Amino acid sequence: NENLFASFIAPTMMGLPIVTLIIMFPSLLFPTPKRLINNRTISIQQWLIQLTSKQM
Amino acid sequence: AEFLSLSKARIEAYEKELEKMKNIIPFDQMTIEDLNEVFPETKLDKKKY
Repeated sequence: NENLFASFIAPTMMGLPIVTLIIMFPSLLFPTPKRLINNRTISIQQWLIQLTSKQM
Repeated sequence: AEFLSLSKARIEAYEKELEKMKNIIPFDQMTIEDLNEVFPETKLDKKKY
């Protein structure tokens, strides 16, 4: 009888706030450049696609 | 002399092509359309790989 765990009883809530903002938001994390050489933060997004476009 | 007649313009057109080829390379970070002359683009579903 050394280490007694505890618990807390509380409702676990998957509520539903305003969704159509939250859906659009991980689009603006990815930009798209109209340039030949890019700016070393799109350039590791652009490489990550050219891997898994070569497996599907 | 038809080779000296016809290919003389083919020499100068190739000589003028060496002038514009110097123009295109430019700065390292130059353009996404000026590099779209030598390296090609095509219509839908050309590049297989």
